[PDB]
Amino acid sequence: ERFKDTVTLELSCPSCDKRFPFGGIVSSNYYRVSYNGLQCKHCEQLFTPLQLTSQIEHSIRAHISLYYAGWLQCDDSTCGIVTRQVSVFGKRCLNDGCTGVMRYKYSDKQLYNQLLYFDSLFDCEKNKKQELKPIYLPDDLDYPKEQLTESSIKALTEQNRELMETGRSVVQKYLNDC
Amino acid sequence: RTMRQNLQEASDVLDDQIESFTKIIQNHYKLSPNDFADPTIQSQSEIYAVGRIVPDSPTYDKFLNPESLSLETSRMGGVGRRVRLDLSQVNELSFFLGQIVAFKGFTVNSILPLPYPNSPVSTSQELQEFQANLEGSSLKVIVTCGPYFANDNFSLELLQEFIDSINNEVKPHVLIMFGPFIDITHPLIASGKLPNFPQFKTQPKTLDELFLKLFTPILKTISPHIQTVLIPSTKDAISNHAAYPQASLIRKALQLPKRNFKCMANPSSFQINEIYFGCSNVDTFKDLKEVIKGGTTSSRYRLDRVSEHILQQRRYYPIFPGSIRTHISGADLDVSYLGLTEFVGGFSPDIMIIPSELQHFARVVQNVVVINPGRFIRATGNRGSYAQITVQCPVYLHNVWKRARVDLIA
Repeated sequence: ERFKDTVTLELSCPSCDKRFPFGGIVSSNYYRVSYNGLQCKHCEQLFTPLQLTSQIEHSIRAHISLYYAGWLQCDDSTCGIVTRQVSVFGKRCLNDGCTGVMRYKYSDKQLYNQLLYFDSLFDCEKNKKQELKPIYLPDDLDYPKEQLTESSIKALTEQNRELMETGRSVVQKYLNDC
Repeated sequence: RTMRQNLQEASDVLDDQIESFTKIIQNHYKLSPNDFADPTIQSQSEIYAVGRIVPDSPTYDKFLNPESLSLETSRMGGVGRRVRLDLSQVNELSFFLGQIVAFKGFTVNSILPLPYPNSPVSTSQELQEFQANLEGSSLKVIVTCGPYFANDNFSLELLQEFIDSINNEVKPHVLIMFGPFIDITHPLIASGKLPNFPQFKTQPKTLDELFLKLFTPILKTISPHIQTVLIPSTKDAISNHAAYPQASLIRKALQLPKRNFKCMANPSSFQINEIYFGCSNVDTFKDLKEVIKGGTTSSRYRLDRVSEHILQQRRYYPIFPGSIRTHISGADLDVSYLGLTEFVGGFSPDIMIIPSELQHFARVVQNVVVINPGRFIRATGNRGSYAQITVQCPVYLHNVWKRARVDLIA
């Protein structure tokens, strides 16, 4: 339930520029975690660690920047305005006479959950237990054609431990700071 | 401090801006609080009022004019109510969103200008020591601002050329370098199109490691005799505090030597000898969008008007809500800590440095030297610019403006 409203980490392939969601060591028609790293299925080129982590960090920072834009939203379903204006009474709505309560539209709970989701993607124990959130609904046209086996995931996760941990450290840079 | 945003606390800060200016106006013009009243309600009598310039609708058009502004009152002043401004009886004005203003008048009859903050002073003893430090000769301070490499490569060849020049020819006392160093919005960084570096034995695995392998070895070559100050941007990949005001970088983490590197906050204020510097690394000069009336106001230079707004507002980025780049980046104001972006001690700086993507400039405004050094390199890889400050060797007002020469050098 914690990650139900988070958004996917979208990676772009350095060689061919195809964009895709990265869901951990899980099935996908776009990428493969092979024994020598993350591989793009369209062009077969391997990501280097810096090619992966620079993108992780870039997404994180896009989220953190959106969060600091400070958009607010009103409670009242018959109003709903979104604004960056903050009244000197913060919770008070700026619509003449509206009694709804104003709340930061990117709450710090949501941000923290988004970062914890990113962290889960590079968490070996969670990858191995297959506890990550799916990147695709069953009716999605890109639902994966081949399912990975448990034993492939175990092996592939240990083979890529170093890559995972380094990807994970980039999320932790911002999670301890939160 | 963590990544928390608390609405009550943010609103406290915005309230306090209005109240503190209310006291500055009352002391400067020697008015009694009984002369101030709530402008949001009808009266028969002219009143003085202080508030924040806000749009007259909370979901407003990008482009404002003198007929579409309101004044927000403090919690004590008018229960925080906002009232539309009638500016028809006022021929000359410059306003912007977030500006704190004082009026007599809601129909404005006159604008009470906010007074300029005081300048720092020094004792004769202190000025004599400073005179001895320099051994007759003049004070030299060099100022640069990122980006330091172009958009389509990772060359720091220009920075190396520059370092050689300052070490062996210019020989300044202090070098101030503003980020971004590794800009998180650099298009190759953003897209992850990061190449193999054959000149590194072990490839970096993260952007922090890319800094250690790319910048540190070149920065290390700056002469130990030149004190070097680093001030970040909220776009610095190497910072883990991506809001303004922004904590300083950690020098040890950057593996830069203690002998001559200091990491400062964004913003930060400091003295070099007697000269007070105020440095801030959000682009106020690009971002401040004035609503203007009057031939005399419009015939003035935009950069003069904007510098005066900053001096009057006593904070380095007075625009609120802060600007947004549309999501990619922004001012990223951490509203709860806007306090730290106010002029330290209530003093106006002698020199104010606020780098901008606009063309480099150095200007004297209200006896303050205002400097934009420009970007060190252009996106295409062509030469950018930097600023050289040379100040004649010196209670007393520093009159830095009378003694300082600022060159903007390719």
